[PDB]
Amino acid sequence: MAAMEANIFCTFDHKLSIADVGKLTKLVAAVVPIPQRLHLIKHYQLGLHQFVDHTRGYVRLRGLLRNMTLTLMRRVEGNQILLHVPTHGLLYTVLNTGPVTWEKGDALCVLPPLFHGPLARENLLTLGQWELVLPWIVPMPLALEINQRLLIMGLFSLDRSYEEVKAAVQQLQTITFRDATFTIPDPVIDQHLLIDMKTACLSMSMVANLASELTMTYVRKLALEDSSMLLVKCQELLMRLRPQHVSPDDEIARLSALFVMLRQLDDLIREQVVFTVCDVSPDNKSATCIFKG
Amino acid sequence: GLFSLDRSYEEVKAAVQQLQTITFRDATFTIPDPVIDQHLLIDMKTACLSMSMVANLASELTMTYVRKLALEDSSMLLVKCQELLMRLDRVSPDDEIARLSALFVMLRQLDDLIREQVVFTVCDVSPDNKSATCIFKG
Amino acid sequence: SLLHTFWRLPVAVFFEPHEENVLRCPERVLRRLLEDAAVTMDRVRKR
Repeated sequence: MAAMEANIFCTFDHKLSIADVGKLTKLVAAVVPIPQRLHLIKHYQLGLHQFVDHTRGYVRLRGLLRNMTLTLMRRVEGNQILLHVPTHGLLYTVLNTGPVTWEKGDALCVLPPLFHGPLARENLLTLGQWELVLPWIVPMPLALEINQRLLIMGLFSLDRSYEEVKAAVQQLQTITFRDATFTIPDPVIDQHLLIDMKTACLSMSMVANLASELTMTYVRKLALEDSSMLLVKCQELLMRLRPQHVSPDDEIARLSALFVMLRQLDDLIREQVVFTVCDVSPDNKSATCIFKG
Repeated sequence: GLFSLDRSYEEVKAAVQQLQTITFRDATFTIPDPVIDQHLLIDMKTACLSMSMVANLASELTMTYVRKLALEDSSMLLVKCQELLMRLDRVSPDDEIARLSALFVMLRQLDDLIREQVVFTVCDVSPDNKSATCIFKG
Repeated sequence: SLLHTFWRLPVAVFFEPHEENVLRCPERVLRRLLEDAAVTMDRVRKR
């Protein structure tokens, strides 16, 4: 076969209005997921509308979105969409669609959308029981917070009631990243979340074992001499209540395995950097970006 | 940085003397000390406090969570894990939420040390060893 | 007459019998084995 072509022409097989093309020409330099990578694809595979199951599992959609292809949109003309495929490390701009504010120097990540409802009023291409839903591009703090909160909800839902987990759902879903509110659309317990919980608990036991003497009792030693606001904020999250032996040639291998285990833990929530904006626009709608895909 | 508080003893000065130098090919090189005047900088204090916090929470909550998971244990792996934790070891749920969020925020305050992205890989060095040719990598 | 296992916690099984041998039998079949095993088993030369 031919290789990965630079151009994917998306053709709308339906008839179109004028106002829908008016919305379509506003969405140039945006991101789309593509699963096929042909030359003359239809519009069915374009977007995430092929993935809305009757559960809408957010960890399932989150696992499925990284498997697709991020692609940029260009040349919005009559029933032609020139999809520019990405390449490693070039520089071309983007255009966000979610109401997530951006700054400079930070990274970006692809994510399924948030607070999914018509109160947000997504004007996203209603035709033929098919709405082109776009993946959100969010910076790294918001993505890390939503992944760690979803893992906290997954790990917390073990051996507990059907009212205290609802009390944790109504408390945890609010996010206030950069003076804006985002809720978590329909988080469900899932087998993908279950196996990620399994790997997380195994890694937690491995750091529980591989920690040495001083590597655990350092905070207990520091609580006797120094006193700060951080130590009183964290020491009342720990429990309440002259090294005997020390061998640095053992601790070097201890921390050598310990960094491997902490990498194995933290790789489950810090997914993949997919965009690193150099500079933005002041109206915070577009941004010049590095490393497409 | 982890030998900062117990610096007063006479063996650990020789231990940090041993730890102070590294060895590469013909590079018997040594580093400066992170602790200045017997008290740690707030940078390395945070760096060591994150490690001590993640260890002290892993040695506390993982037992409860693995015994919660052990009824849905569908592999031959988690049971050896909880047996290992049991062999080592010889409240309101908002505290659990706060403890898990504290665990993940002390993990998030640590990723500057857990890895390093490869930037350059050499291809051929100059003779007399003053420059090289490197393909840049992200 | 219980044995002394080295491993403290019991391990789950999903192996098909080709892979491994198991002792899954209850007490009643072993009572049947005891019933079938207990019952299943000179001077005249000098005279």
